[PDB]
Amino acid sequence: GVFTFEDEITSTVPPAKLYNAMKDADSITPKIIDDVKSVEIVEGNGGPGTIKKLTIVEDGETKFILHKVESIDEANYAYNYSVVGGVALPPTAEKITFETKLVEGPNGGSIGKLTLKYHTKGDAKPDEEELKKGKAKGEGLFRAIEGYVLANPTQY
Ligand SMILES: O=c1c(O)c(-c2ccc(O)c(O)c2)oc2cc(O)cc(O)c12
Repeated sequence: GVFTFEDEITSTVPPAKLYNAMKDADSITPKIIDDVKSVEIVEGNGGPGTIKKLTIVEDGETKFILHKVESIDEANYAYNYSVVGGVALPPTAEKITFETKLVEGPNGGSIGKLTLKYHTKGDAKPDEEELKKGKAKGEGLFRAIEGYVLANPTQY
């Protein structure tokens, strides 16, 4: 089955800058977020089909999160990717897709729009707990790229 969720988050940063900063996420994230040790490209060029391995330390234990880039649309500040393995993929989930768009806010900031597609194995249903966890970690990630841009004005 497929379960869909919609969320929005706001920022002071204009979408073009934020979107450029999001392209640099691989280097930004381990700097800002303590639990993130590294982001490695396993397969691909950054574009669609690229398979990334995130290395996380939680409760002193090293764990891996696997991301697959689904599509990119630079003109529309749009970026689609999937959790396709590791600790962030619950056992009854095939994959969890994050569809991302930034649009200009009122006041020349951004509104980041998220569409979340939770793909279950057959009859299975998504875990409320894991959703809470994914949503908190996702929002923090957005904040890490934002905090970064805000803290380094000249770079974007
Ligand atoms: O740091 C992170 C983290 O701990 C988890 C996570 C999620 C569900 C679990 O059940 C769990 O044990 C860990 O996901 C993440 C997902 C990201 O995209 C980025 C992160 O930095 C984390």
